[PDB]
Amino acid sequence: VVVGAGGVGK
Amino acid sequence: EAIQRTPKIQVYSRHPAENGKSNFLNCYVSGFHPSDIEVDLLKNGERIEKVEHSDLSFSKDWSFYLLYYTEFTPTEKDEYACRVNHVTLSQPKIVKWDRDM
Amino acid sequence: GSHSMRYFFTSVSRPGRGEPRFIAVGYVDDTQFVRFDSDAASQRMEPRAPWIEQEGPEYWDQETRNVKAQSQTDRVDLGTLRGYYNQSEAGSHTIQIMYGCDVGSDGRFLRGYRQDAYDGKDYIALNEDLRSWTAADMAAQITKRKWEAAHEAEQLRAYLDGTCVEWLRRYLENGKETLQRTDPPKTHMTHHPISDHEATLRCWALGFYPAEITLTWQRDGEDQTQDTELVETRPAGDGTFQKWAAVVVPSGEEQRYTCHVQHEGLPKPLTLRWELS
Repeated sequence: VVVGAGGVGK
Repeated sequence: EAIQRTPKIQVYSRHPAENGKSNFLNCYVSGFHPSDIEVDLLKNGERIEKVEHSDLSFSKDWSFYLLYYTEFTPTEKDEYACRVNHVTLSQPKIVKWDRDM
Repeated sequence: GSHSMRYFFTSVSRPGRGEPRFIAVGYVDDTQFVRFDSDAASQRMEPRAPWIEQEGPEYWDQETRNVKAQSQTDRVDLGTLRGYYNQSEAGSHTIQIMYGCDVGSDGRFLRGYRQDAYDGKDYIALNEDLRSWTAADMAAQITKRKWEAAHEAEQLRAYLDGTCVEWLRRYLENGKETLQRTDPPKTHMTHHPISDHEATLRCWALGFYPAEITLTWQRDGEDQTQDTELVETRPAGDGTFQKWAAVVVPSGEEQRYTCHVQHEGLPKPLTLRWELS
């Protein structure tokens, strides 16, 4: 499965 | 896209080609950037219309790769080729199918 | 005998022509199993291997929702990195992301990874400890400071050595008949005269899995690496791979050259010498 949502932007 | 990489085109069959036995004609484009590219498979110089391709992915060095394929029965009369167009190319490059490569 | 799960993402801006193009692919080893294309009809994460099809509707809902969220961040990051690099809104740019994990033959965690690129060059990468980042330039260091303050590594690491490892274990079990195979290379050699005094020797490797392979030419035992043409490893389309390496030799001295093949499925490394009358 892909990583869960919620990573902050660059 | 400051870095631009020319596609390297390979034309080949899925299995060893035998005249009369159905096979798959492959065009593998790799090492190109940017990702915008046009690839067509040709039989005797005309575009084959029912041609599938892979989902775009890339290598360790970030350069993209795509596989275009279609089912075909090799003859010793018909000529097969791949036509690739990219920003790095002056004109659409045509690579003919050679059972030697 | 190690395995890997990897996810590849590509975001390509299309100025004046709507939203960026987003393509995501998931692979277990050299086998693709999932796909999301923003230009595809379904707008859902789709199965690309038979053993993943047995997953339920809630699995595909979660994959569709999370992979879409990746797309939203990549869309934002395209605008942000356009500022970082002081570039116009007229040009098209590219973001590429790869992440995943590796396990050994017993399922134990071996390594995690995440790498990002902008316009085909390195942007930022996670280190092997999964605690620190390596930016490629001073623009990327702005991102590094942001992710260090938000502690993105700690959250990502929990996925890379936890969730990723456990689901890789499940995929390997659900598709063991296809994923736990090692097809050794079918090898042969061809000969092509380019004149009456020179000829091309081509060393072939066909129908092997996984894709990692090494082809090396040797003259009298010594390598010929700078006179060797070696094409990219290519997929056959049936799940196996092909590669060849070529050398131009003087006619009548073909027996002085040997091709050496290395592959996971080979008992011993193969040595191929052209045969003459």
